[PDB]
Order: sequence, then C-alpha cells, then structure tokens
Amino acid sequence: PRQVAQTLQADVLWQMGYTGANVRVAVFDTGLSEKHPHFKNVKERTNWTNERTLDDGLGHGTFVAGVIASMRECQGFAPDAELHIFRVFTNNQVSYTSWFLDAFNYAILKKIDVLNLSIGGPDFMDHPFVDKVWELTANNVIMVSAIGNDGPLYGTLNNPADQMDVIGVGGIDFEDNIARFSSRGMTTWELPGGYGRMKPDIVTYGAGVRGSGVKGGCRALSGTSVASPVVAGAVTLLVSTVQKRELVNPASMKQALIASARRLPGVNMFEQGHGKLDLLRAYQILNSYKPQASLSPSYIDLTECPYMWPYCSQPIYYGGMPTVVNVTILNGMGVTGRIVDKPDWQPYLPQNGDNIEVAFSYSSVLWPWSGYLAISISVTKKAASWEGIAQGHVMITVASPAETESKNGAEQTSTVKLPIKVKIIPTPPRSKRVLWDQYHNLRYPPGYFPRDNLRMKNDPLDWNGDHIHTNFRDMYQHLRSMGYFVEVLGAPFTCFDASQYGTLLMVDSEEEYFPEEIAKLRRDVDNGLSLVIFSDWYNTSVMRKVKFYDENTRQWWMPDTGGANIPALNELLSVWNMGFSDGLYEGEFTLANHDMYYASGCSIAKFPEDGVVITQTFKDQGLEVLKQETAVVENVPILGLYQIPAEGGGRIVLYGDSNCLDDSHRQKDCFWLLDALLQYTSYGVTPPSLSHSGNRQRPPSGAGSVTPERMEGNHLHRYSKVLEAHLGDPKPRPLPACPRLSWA
Amino acid sequence: QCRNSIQGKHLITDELGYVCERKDLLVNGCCNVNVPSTKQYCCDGCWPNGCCSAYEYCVSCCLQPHFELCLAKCRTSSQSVQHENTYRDPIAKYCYG
Ligand SMILES: *[C@@H]1O[C@H](CO)[C@@H](O[C@@H]2O[C@H](CO)[C@@H](O[C@@H]3O[C@H](CO)[C@@H](O)[C@H](O)[C@@H]3O)[C@H](O)[C@H]2NC(C)=O)[C@H](O)[C@H]1NC(C)=O
Ligand SMILES: CCN(CC)Cc1ccc(C(=O)N(CCc2ccccc2OC)[C@@H]2CCNC2)cc1
Ligand SMILES: [Ca+2]
Repeated sequence: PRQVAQTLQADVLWQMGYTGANVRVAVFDTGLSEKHPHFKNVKERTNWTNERTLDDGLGHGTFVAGVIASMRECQGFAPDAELHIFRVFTNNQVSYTSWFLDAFNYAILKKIDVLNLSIGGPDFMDHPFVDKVWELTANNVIMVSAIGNDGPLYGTLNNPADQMDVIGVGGIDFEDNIARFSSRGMTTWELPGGYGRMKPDIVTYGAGVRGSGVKGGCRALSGTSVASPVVAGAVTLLVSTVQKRELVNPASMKQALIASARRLPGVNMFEQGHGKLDLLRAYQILNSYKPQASLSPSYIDLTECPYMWPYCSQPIYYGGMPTVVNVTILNGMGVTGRIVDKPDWQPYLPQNGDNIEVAFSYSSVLWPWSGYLAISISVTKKAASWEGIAQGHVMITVASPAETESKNGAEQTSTVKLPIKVKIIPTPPRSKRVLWDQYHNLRYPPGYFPRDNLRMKNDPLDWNGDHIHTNFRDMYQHLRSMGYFVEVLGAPFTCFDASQYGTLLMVDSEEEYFPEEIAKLRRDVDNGLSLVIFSDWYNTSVMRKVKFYDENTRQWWMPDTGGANIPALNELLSVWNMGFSDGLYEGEFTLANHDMYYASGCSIAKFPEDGVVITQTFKDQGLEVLKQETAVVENVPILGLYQIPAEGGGRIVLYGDSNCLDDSHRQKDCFWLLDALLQYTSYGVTPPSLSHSGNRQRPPSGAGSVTPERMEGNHLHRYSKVLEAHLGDPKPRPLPACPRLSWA
Repeated sequence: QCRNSIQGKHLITDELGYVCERKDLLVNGCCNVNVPSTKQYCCDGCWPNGCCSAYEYCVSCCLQPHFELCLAKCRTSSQSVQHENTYRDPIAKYCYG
C-alpha cells in the first residue's frame, strides 16, 4: 500500500539522522487517545472544548497526528517530535473563537515550534482571532493550515491559511492533478479597491493518504486538511535538520518551501501557488540559507502562461484600468522590518520599458516576518498605438535591527529584484470594452448576506467575492473568447471615463448608490454608455424566513439585504422610469431553442413602453418558502431591452437573475444570452432571437404594484461603504475622493 | 540579559519594568536606559479599570513596584471578547487588573 512519507523521500532524511527530535509540534484537532500505540513523546493533552474528554471520538485528530509523528504501520514524517495535542474541536468538528484564543496563549506559554490547523473558517474579519495569529507568529511559531475543500470554485479560500504569515496548503492527487475539492483563487480582503494576494502557498498530496486509526491500523482520507499535516510533518522534519536553529523563523521556513517547489504543468499560480512540495530540495535550501527578504511571486510576466492567469488572459493598452499585483514580502531577518526608501522602477529602454509607468504602495513596517508590495502598472500615451513587449525590473531594500552576533549594531539589509514583462496592444474600440462593477458588492465575512439560489440550503452565505476571476471566471473566459476586453471598477461611478467603455456590467449589486453617482451615471448613459443589470431575489418576508441561528457567535442573524439590493437599484433606475419587483421565481424555460433555468431571480415591475420585454412562466418560489404551497405564474417579465431616445444615447438591458453567469452551483449557463446582449449594447443590433420570439409582451406599466422597501431596522449600514451608521434611517456619507497613485 | 516581550510591533517591555522602542533596545535584551525613549513603569494608555491600549504598557504597569505572570495575564483572552468574535473594549483590550 501507499506511503506518503516515502513518496516524498522522507526516509532519505531519516538515514541522515534527522527524525524531528526536540521539535514541539502542536496539533489543533479532535484530540488523541491516551495510550495510542503509534506515538512517542506525546508530552501533553489538553481540552479547550465544553465536552469533558481528551479522547478522539471522530479519529480526525488521530489521523492528523499520525501523519506527522507515527512510527508504526503507516509512518509519519517526524517520529521523535514532541507532540502537543490541544483538543479544540468537538466530535462533529464544531469550535469557537474563545477556545482558540485561550489555546493560542497556552501554545505561546509552551513555546511551540510548529502548529497545525487542519480546519479553517471563511471569516477573516474576526479581529480577535486574526490578531492572535499575528501574536503567535510573532513569537516564532510556524503555522500551517489548509486552504479549504470547496473547489473547483474560485474565491473559496479559508483563514488563517490566507494570511501572509501562514503557510496555506492545497491538495493534489497522486497523479499530480489538482484535487477537485481544493480551494482556489486570490484572496478577497483587498476588494473592491485593491487586488488579492496569491494563494495557496504550495500544494501536496491530499487524496487517499493513509494514516493512523483511532485504536490502531491505518485508513484513507481525502482533503486539504489531509494535505496540511503532510506539510507540518515536512516542516517539523526540516526544522530538526537545521544546524543553526536561530535561522528558523516563519519567514525563512516559508521561503524554503516556496523556492523548492515543483511547478505543475498546465495549471495557473492561483491553483497551485508555487507548485508541489519537494522535501529534499527544501532541505538543501535551508542548508545554504542566509537571512534575506524575498517576494511572492518572484516575478511578473503578464504574457507567458497558463501559469500567470489571469494576467495573460488579456494584454494591457493605453487608457485601461491599472494592473495591480499584490506581492508578498517575507523577511527572514527579523519580526519587524522596514522598506528603506521608495522602490525604484528601472525600465529597459532597449526593450520599450518607457512605455510603462509603475506605482508602489507598501507596508509602513513589515511585521510579523512579512508584509506586502502592491505594484500598479499602466501604459503611457506614447504606446497608445503600439504593439509589443515592455520590460524592466523593480528594486526594493528591506532593513531590520541588528543581529545578536553583530557587535556593531548596524541594521541588516536585503535587496530584491522583481522583473516585469508586459504585452501592450493598441487601445481597443469602445464597442469591445466592458467595465465590471465591483465597488457595489457586499459580502460575508463582514456581514450577513444571503445566498442567491434559495434551494442551496447547504451554503447560506454569499462569500465568493463576485469577481470576474472568482465565481465569474467562466463568464470572463467566454467573453475573452468572444473578443471583449473586461475591466473592473473598484471605485464609485465618479471615478471612470465612460467614453472608454462601451458597456457597464452590474451583476448582483448589494451596495447603496451615492446621489452623485446616479447623476454621473445618467449623464454617461446619455452620452452613449450602456447599462447591463443582472439582479437577484429580494423580499422582506422571505428574508425573515432565511434567518438562521449562527452557532459560532451564539446569536440570531437577520439578512442585511436580499440577493440584490433592489431598492438601491430602483433609486438608480428611476431616472429612466424602470424598476424591479419583490417577487420570487424559479423554474426551467426555453428561449430561442436554448434551455434555461431561473434560479431565484426577481421580475421587471416597471419598464418603458417602447422597450422589448420577453416574458415567461415560472413557479412561485416565494410562496413555497413562506407557506410551502405550490403555484405557477404565467407571463413573468424577466428580460427587457431599451434604447435611450436621445441621439447617440446608450442602451439599458435588464435581467432579473444573476445565477446563470455564476459558477457557484451552475445548472445551465446563459452565456449565449450575454453574448447576444453585448452585441445589442455594443452595436445596437437587436437579435432575431429576442425580437421574433413569441414570448414578447407589452412592457409592464407598473400600475398598482407595491414598490420594494428596505427592511425595518436592518443593520446594512454597519458594513456599507456609502451609509453612515446612524442606527436608523441611514444616510449616504460624503462622496469619497477617487484613489490616486504616485508613479515612479 | 533582560527578558523582554518578544512580540512587540513598535515597543518592547523588559523585565526591569521599562518600555522602549525597538530602535533603542540593546542586543543584550535590555532597554537602553540612557536614551529618553526608555520609560520606567509607564502606565500610559491605561485606564483606572486596569486596562490598557498596548501590550507593552500593560506589562510595564504590571511590574510597578512576576515577569511571566505579567506576560501571560496582559494577553487578550476569552474574557476580552463578546459573542466570540468582538472585543468588549477594543481601545483597552489588555488588562492587568
Ligand atoms: C495588498 O494586500 C494587503 C494585505 O494582504 C493590503 O494591506 C492593507 O492595506 C490597508 C490599506 O489599504 C491597511 O490599512 C491601514 O489601516 C490603518 C487605518 O487607520 C492605517 O494604519 C493605514 O493608513 C492603512 O490604511 C492594512 O493595514 C493593510 N493590511 C496589512 C495586513 O498590512 C493592501 O492594501 C493590498 N494592496 C492593494 C494595492 O490591494
Ligand atoms: C456555516 C459556515 N460558517 C459561516 C457561518 C461557520 C464558520 C466557521 C468558521 C468561522 C471562522 O472563521 N472562525 C471560527 C473558529 C472556527 C470554527 C470552526 C471551524 C474552524 C474555525 O476556525 C479555525 C475563526 C475566526 C477567523 N478564522 C477562524 C466562522 C464561521
Ligand atoms: Ca454581490
């Protein structure tokens, strides 16, 4: 049978005399048995759960520990490791932050070296937890955690594996293909304004690895929570190999793995990070290591891929939105670091470097052992009609306090290059350019925002970020295949030039709208800009039913808003006499010989008469949720086209469901419809499919329809970027200034 | 060789009872008393309820005329959070009283 330890050639390190001696490893899992036959040097077992037992009822803490330090049957990486078992999970894998906070302090008290956290949570706004991890990593604890098991959807990462100072581990299979369950994508703390860092850090085997059983023997399990302890074993084994233990800190340990990984062919860096773990090569890097700063990723190449996706999906051109790469800094010289001066952009004039301007933002102090360097790339005017490659490098300098051996007391220093390579093309025509609205998205963790498809009981939150690179990745790829250049809007509507973009695409928006934004948007549309609005469900009655008890905080949670903030869109859409209803609809249907599925979307309450409205029959999902009764509604207006009467005006397309372009649980894809609607908005061509259809009906006039209203006492203002926290009848803040960059 | 609060982002507290910026910390683990940035038993940022806004100020005030006890006590614990995911008093999260 398989042996994961031997597959990574850990026995080659065993023959050299390294077996994990004196390494204090803490396993935060469901506990361990009292006299398990597979383990030596289990120095302590403690219980931080409300259950009164230290034994492993589920056997997950036993499997995890055995993968790290088992000596019998299915062997472990570090047999001689000094195991510390802290039971923080119940037999059904429930946990609370207060348990973690108390346990984390004890790990600091016991001066642990390697800590493994196999089970993570989507929440990263839990400041008490996030601060403790920083305090823990500041005390020289190497933390390893799984990125999650919610793949192949993007934007499905878990905390604290998504922190800069933690090693986030993914899962591959024994054929080196990425495991379907492994979480993927960029982090989403930085949205909408910024961009997410690259995760996972590295991947390892997480499919059918064999580990210890509760009483004995060995058994198979799959997951990234299986892949995480494989790295914790390798990390524990590597820490024992180092002759000079002082060199080992969270930054240096992570640098070793990063630089020794092997790149999976045909996979991008937001699925595999730097590649698959290589235990032997990592040992060599530590054997010849010197305290230094490094960057993850080590270089920028928006041209050669699939490794560098999405940056290779479309080139840059003059007038396009800035390209941002949030690069992580790991400082192995100290817990506290500093960036000596402004980073230096050095274009290669022989290779058209001057056609690029690069801007920088960075951390005031690098702490703990890490920080960030966000680089913004834009094309200058001279290249507006040029096609080719632009190249150069960036230099940064990191400084940290004097090392102990240095009696001089001088600051440590490290200098790092960052090559940059970009493909520039002439600015495309407006008709081919699509702007993507990200600013008006609201998401969990910060607050409770309900799911989009109410049949998906298993996932009650909207937490994937709603990004063209996370859960709209398949929509994004199809548009590129059709020739459309999609760009993201991370700032209010008052911060983009409408004349550059032919279509503005708002999909499933939750945020309120500034009055200044509405006025600005109206003028832009009157000047030839197009609006495409894909919405989702909203109902004050259904929201009060979707209420559920949040066990992790011990408190009832009410929906801050519905699928989409219909009242906010209506305040925007009033300037053209358009609006949405608060109905619920689901069901299958056909348009132009294409099967379609309506997930939970709303309907068009009001529309101008001159427009084209196609209507369909659906089941009333609102009645089911409220009263579990069944009904069918004929002639529901779900799609509406319109052309602004003013000469050279824009177009407004309305569609009531956001789920046919979302990857979360897609049943059928409506990309054929998006293509037809972009053809109409980008060229005014009304397709025969949506004009000769027998589903056409007179546009609704809105007579007698009750307008959707904001829920009474809803706490959306606590998390909105637009609204002041007035605790009642919230009002928009002053319009914030548009972001600006200091180009080098 | 003084023991020190290893984790401080900006400040460090030594077992003698001083608070000093990282730049003024000696390679022996002690705060440089000869520099004015070093303050003795500085309870700045601390309220009458025994709670402080910075870990190092808490540790220093705990040693007012015991180091491991002060180091452990000043840390945020389960008693510093409400509903598991929010601090009771974010401005004064560290308490020695
Ligand atoms: C790249 O990602 C990093 C984290 O992955 C982002 O760093 C964060 O940047 C924000 C500002 O954008 C920092 O907020 C700070 O808060 C207080 C406000 O009083 C103040 O100290 C600063 O003025 C600043 O606004 C935040 O601390 C920082 N987080 C960390 C962990 O360092 C960064 O924004 C991302 N960059 C881009 C371009 O997306
Ligand atoms: C239904 C799905 N969830 C949304 C309501 C529940 C949930 C789960 C986790 C968090 C969540 O993140 N932590 C809670 C602690 C925790 C509990 C259970 C498992 C892992 C944990 O962490 C290691 C912490 C806060 C910051 N990171 C981890 C929060 C909520
Ligand atoms: Ca959204």
